[PDB]
Amino acid sequence: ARKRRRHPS
Amino acid sequence: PLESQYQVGPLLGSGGFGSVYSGIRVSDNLPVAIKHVEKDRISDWGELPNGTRVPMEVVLLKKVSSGFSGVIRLLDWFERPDSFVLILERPEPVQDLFDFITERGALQEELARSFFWQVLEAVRHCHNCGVLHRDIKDENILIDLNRGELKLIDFGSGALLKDTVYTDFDGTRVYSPPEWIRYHRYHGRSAAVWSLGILLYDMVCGDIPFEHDEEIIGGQVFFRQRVSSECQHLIRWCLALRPSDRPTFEEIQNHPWMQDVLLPQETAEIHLH
Ligand SMILES: Nc1ccc(CCc2ccc(C(=O)O)cc2)cc1
Repeated sequence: ARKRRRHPS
Repeated sequence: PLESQYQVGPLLGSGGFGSVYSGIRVSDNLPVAIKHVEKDRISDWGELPNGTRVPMEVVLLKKVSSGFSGVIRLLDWFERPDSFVLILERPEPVQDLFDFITERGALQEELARSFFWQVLEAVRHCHNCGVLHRDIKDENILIDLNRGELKLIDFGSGALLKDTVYTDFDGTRVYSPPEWIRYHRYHGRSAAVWSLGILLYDMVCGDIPFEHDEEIIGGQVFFRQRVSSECQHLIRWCLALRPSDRPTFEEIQNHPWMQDVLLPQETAEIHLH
């Protein structure tokens, strides 16, 4: 349910 | 001559790795990844033995290109008027660890242990070669699904390893240590260990622990998944607020949770095939 995202450098 | 030495194919990953294209070395049909970096966008420059000025990324890749399979290998590079072109190996079949964790959820600890161990060996290789990666995260780790071998990629935020303090940083903020958030200073090895604690939590919980600066510096780690007491202890130790309280790489690999690791081939046969 919780949002997982990428993180730019 | 690049266009003659390599058959150039389509963009890889729709730009998610950067300007990286599929390629084939005409010499021997070897599959390659062709990475383009614009000169106008290059942060740090380095020098080669020949005195040629190149992106630091090329300097660092050359230093770790010893053929140890835990880091991506730079096979060649070219200079163009406005850019540099990097020829990297292209293992297949692969999935990066970010997508792998997204699709699989929190990883079984036996699998996280194998992956974490291989990342530790790869980071040790980098440091032994004089290279600090500075952007360890699941997005920058490829899984060879047939061999069960992990590869550290994207040295574009890295630096030569030094023992004095770093005052610049261009990696991923949610993997960066609290001394960077608070003071814009860090030492290389203890900052690396912090990012490895974030990565290990990521593997056994299915996502990273902290999204905001206040969580990074707050010193509390809440476990959202069932995780063994030994793994929790290792994670919390890597995520010590004070850098000198964090373990060395030797202490990490001697930790009780790290013992009896699977071989890469065992990992592929049990968990990936
Ligand atoms: N089949 C397949 C698909 C994608 C890849 C990743 C290609 C790649 C490798 C290294 C870097 C880097 O170091 O920055 C960047 C990109 C490999 C194989």
